[PDB]
Amino acid sequence: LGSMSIQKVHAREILDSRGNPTIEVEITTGKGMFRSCVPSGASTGVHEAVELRDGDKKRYGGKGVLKAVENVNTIIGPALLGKNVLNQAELDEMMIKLDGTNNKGKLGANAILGCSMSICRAAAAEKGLPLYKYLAELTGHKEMTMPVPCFNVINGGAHAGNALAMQEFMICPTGATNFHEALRMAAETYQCLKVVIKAKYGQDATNVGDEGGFAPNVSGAREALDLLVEAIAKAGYTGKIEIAMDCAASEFYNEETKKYDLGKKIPADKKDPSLVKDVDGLIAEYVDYGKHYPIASIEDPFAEDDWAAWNKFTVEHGNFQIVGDDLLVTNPARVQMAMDKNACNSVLIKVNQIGTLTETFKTIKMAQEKGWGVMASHRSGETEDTFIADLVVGLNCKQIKTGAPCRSERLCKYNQLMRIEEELGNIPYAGKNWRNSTA
Amino acid sequence: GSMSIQKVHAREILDSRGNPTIEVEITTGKGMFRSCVPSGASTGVHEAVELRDGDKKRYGGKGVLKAVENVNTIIGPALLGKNVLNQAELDEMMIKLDGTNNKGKLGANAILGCSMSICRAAAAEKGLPLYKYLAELTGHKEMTMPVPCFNVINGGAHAGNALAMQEFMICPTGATNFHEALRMAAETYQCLKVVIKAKYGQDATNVGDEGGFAPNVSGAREALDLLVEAIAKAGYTGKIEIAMDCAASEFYNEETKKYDLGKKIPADKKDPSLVKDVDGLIAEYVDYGKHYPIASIEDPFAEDDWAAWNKFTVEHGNFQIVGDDLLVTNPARVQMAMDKNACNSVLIKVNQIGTLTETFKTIKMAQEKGWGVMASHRSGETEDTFIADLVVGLNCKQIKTGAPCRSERLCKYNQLMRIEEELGNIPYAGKNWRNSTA
Ligand SMILES: O=C(O)[C@@H](CO)OP(=O)(O)O
Ligand SMILES: O=C(O)[C@@H](CO)OP(=O)(O)O
Ligand SMILES: [Mg+2]
Ligand SMILES: [Mg+2]
Repeated sequence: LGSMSIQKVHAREILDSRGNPTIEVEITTGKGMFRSCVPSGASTGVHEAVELRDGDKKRYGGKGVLKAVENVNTIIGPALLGKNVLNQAELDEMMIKLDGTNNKGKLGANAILGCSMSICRAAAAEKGLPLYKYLAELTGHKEMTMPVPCFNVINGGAHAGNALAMQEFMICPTGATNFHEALRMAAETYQCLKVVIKAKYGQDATNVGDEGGFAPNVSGAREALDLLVEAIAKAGYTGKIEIAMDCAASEFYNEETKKYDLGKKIPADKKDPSLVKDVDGLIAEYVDYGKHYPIASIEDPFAEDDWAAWNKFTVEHGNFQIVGDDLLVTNPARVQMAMDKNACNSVLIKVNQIGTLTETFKTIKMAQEKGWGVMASHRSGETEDTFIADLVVGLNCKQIKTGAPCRSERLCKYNQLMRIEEELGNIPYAGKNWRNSTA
Repeated sequence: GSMSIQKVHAREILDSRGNPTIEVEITTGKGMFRSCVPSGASTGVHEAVELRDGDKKRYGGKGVLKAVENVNTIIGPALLGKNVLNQAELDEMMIKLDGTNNKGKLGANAILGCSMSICRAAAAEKGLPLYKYLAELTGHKEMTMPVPCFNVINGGAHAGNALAMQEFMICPTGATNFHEALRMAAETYQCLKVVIKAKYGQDATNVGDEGGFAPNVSGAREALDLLVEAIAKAGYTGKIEIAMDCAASEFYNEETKKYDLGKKIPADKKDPSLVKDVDGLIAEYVDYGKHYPIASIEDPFAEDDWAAWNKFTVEHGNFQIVGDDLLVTNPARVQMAMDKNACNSVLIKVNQIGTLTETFKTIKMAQEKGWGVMASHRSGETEDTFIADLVVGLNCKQIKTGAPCRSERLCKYNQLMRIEEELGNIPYAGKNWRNSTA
């Protein structure tokens, strides 16, 4: 019983970037108090660990987290008092067993994750290390790299009234030489995009979505991609910025007919029937985009359980980074399935989707051992917490998507990444290297 | 000793709009204290000016590498070894080091970052939370949780709609504590979002710089109707009031002395009565007030239309009339308003003056006159929560720091909740906005 021992655990309800309640957890040791805030997704894969919400329709539209907070204060916290914060896997497993359900739906994945993260922060202080460095040592990473940031810039799918099927288009400065330059390139390109959008779609078209990007009324993906090429060109960075696409294809998939409708939002009398695609037709569409635009990466190109489609795309078009999101939900068992089936070559990491840091590390290890890409990710409902910045560096993931360069729940991560780079001095930048290893 | 400045270091970060700003770290025996500075003006006639690089090829000329260099190589060395507890002495030292009235040599941004981090280091030296240290420093024996006022609808230069005014805010003056105030506003905002989607479409729920919506309304009445509807849907009629920021300088014609409430309306669709003289404008404001629960009006007239401000304040002595552009957090402008009886409330934007010491003085002047005092965000904010501790410790009783949306806004509201939780019994301002010396 010493400085490393938990003396106090306390949670409270705060508001996330969308203005909905979420939880923050504070853990106190001899090194001080350590705070973590938990994010939350606007739309969530059917397989995620589950956040506990109050369901009281008279309070915050039923989205309160008083129950999760009490769970921390009167259940998890009491069980953590006196324990050693250095024992990350032991404490995470203890909370998993308290809950007793595979989806963490009893105590709430949000309650558990908040404790998991603050335990980790307290431990880094105990070792006298910055968080990213503690994360590296905890996970056996002898090398660290600044990740390529991918910035949401144009929205579609369920997030916009435009005709655009895909959920988002991102810009990724793979050609930058360091992180502060990468951020500057994206910020400049984002401002050029804002100008182009204002001129073409009007002032109000530059108001922003949840993640800081724009939702102009484009006719489809080609018009959206043209806008990105135009902005990158105005910024002067052609050939140094690439494009990532998140299709979120489950959103426009018809399980019964096996069809993907790229015109779901288009009025019948204006709807090209060619927009309703079978897998081969959807594949050809993606390949066409790839031929005409610098698209490096495609996330959720097919529905969350269309394994055959994922496999075909992966072995027949492996030149793309192919990212499982809704497919994998940061869940090691899903990752194992995807590896056996050879269904993708990259995984998105959303910590709150699995609910503990220990399980997150395992997901990342599996991916890195296979040489898959690993992209740390924000949620639509973010907070002023910067944890994932340290996580992406410490675990050497090499990619992060955490928002447009707009809205501070996004900038706070990018600012932290710049600090980490400044502090390290001679840390390399990932550039066009996305595939991971366990080194 | 642990009070002595051992290290001063600044770097360039991005603000909530994606533009560069500065953050400053000061290290003492108590640890490292970081402050982020919100973005402000680099030009203008009365306010302190931030320093920008003006390199067109970098961040569109908006870099702050020069301000950063000023902190690291000029202000920092002048601070080394100094006692953080001496706020006024250090602020005055920096003011003299810059040597210009508007801090334009070193930059108000460079100076303020230092001022704030000195203050945080001092609070730690005294073993106090920031808000409490601030109260002690400024002689406030009583603290109050402020009424938060939240941006909800945008007009003027911030929207393509016909709405003349820059923004409407909602203010939960009928809440009983701060946690409840925030919830009321969050619920109302979500209700408004639903209403706007139904009436104007999904894309009309995308948000502006401060988290509010820009629905294509025809004018003030349509906007006010949406707010009253949202408030009723949330179930808080009579407990939420409306603040109107006209930013009237935006639609003032200096040659004709007219205020055009239809600047954005095409000539052939335009009601001719929309172009008003001062009396006509006053009449319009009075009419909104008769039909809607409007509790305050910010910049109702142009930034130098003293006669109009005085006329309005005299004819409505009891009603909150807030100076923003009129005053720019500037003690000399505040004094002029007091001499002319031009208004009865002041916005406080710390970066518009540049040091905490001068900020304390502007607030003190207003409190001695029984004026309203409203701590305010900037359009380009950061993840820094300083103004939350500031508004509580200085007993200002009002704060406007965004819609309940975008974390550069929520981080302040979240911090305000923490302060209330920590204090326990602290009163909520409610309908009491006029400050006092108590
Ligand atoms: O959908 C996504 O990929 C991400 C944000 O880019 O998260 P979310 O689930 O919360 O929307
Ligand atoms: O326009 C304004 O009146 C205010 C509102 O926050 O500030 P700024 O200059 O930051 O825009
Ligand atoms: Mg996705
Ligand atoms: Mg204003």
